[PDB]
Amino acid sequence: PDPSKSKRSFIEDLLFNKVTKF
Amino acid sequence: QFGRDIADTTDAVRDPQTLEILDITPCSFGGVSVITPGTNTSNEVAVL
Ligand SMILES: *[C@@H]1O[C@H](CO)[C@@H](O[C@@H]2O[C@H](CO)[C@@H](O[C@@H]3O[C@H](CO)[C@@H](O)[C@H](O)[C@@H]3O)[C@H](O)[C@H]2NC(C)=O)[C@H](O)[C@H]1NC(C)=O
Repeated sequence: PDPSKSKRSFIEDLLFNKVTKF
Repeated sequence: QFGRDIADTTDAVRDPQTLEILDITPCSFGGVSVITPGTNTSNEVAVL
């Protein structure tokens, strides 16, 4: 976890960035 | 005269007498769900 933020790690942020009526 | 969402559905309009733009948002709806302890334990409920 990178606590400076949601306690996601740095590599979890890359993964969260790279992905992408009623 | 009309607006569209990506799924090819109406989502905005010209008012034909005062040409400002209105967003059409669908009326609020959804599932009604009853939270409950076991009816052996209590007769109380809460609703989502
Ligand atoms: C359809 O008909 C209606 C009614 O005749 C039109 O609405 C009116 O439009 C005029 C301008 O064409 C508005 O005049 C303005 O009034 C304000 C009042 O403070 C003034 O400050 C401005 O200098 C100007 O004189 C009038 O208010 C307006 N009335 C309403 C209730 O909106 C309408 O424009 C017509 N629409 C089409 C698409 O033809």
